[PDB]
Formats: sequence, C-alpha cells, structure tokens
Amino acid sequence: HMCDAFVGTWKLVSSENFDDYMKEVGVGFATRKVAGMAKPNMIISVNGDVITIKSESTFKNTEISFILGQEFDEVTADDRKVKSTITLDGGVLVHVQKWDGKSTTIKRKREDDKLVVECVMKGVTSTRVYERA
Ligand SMILES: O=S(=O)(O)CCCSc1nn(-c2ccccc2)c(=S)s1
Repeated sequence: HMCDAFVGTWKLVSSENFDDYMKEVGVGFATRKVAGMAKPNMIISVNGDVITIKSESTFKNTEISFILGQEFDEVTADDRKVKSTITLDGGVLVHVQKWDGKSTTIKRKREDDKLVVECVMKGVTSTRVYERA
C-alpha cells in the first residue's frame, strides 16, 4: 500500500517556470520549445516493490520502473543519461538524478486532489500540477 495515493492516470494542467528549469538543466532551444508545449499524461502503478511511472505525450513517451532506494539508469525525455535514485520521505517521492557532475531533484506529492511535481536545479524551481485523468 506503498504509494497508493499516487497510483492512477494523471494529466498535466499547469506549469510554472519550466522553461527556466529546462535551461538550468542544459536543454537546448528547440527541445525546450517543443517540450514546453507538451501536456503529458503520467501513469503510476505499483506491483509488489516495483513502482512504474510512465509519461506519454506528443513530445516523448518515457517509462521508469524502480525499487525505492535502489539506483537505476534513466534516459530522460531531453536525452540525458542519468543515474537516478527515488525514495519516499515523509510521504513525498524524492527523485535525484546525477549526470556529468550535476544533480537535479524532482519531488512528487499529493496535495488535495492534485499530484504536484516540483523540479529543482540549483536555485531554479518549476512546479507542474497534475489532475486525475
Ligand atoms: O514535470 S514532469 O513532466 O512531470 C517532470 C519533468 C522533469 S524534466 C524534463 N521533463 N521534460 C519533459 C517530459 C515530458 C514532456 C515534456 C517535457 C524535459 S524535455 S526535461
């Protein structure tokens, strides 16, 4: 009953500061423009200890499966090859990505009927809000 309140199908409904976040991460102009238009659907499921998070959009379809606390390799939508570790901290999924000596953290939390995604790179935060589909 690990992550129950995250499981389901979610649709992006608002974004703030995502272009600046992507700049900070190193995403180039054309990818930022196209990626910034996307309205992904996020599909989260759990089977035993394995959590799966899929993102489907006109830009890219991605999928990660993982066990909490256990590092895995991830190719991000912007084509970074990162080493990721996801843990639960007080009910928040905390996802750290490491690559080329850099780090970014993505937090996912349930707030009311929303799933709120906060992406941080150095001093720059983007907030992405999802509703149930
Ligand atoms: O906020 S969420 O889309 O849930 C997590 C965001 C973390 S990083 C990047 N996401 N994308 C991205 C992913 C899907 C669709 C459009 C853009 C980049 S391009 S870089």
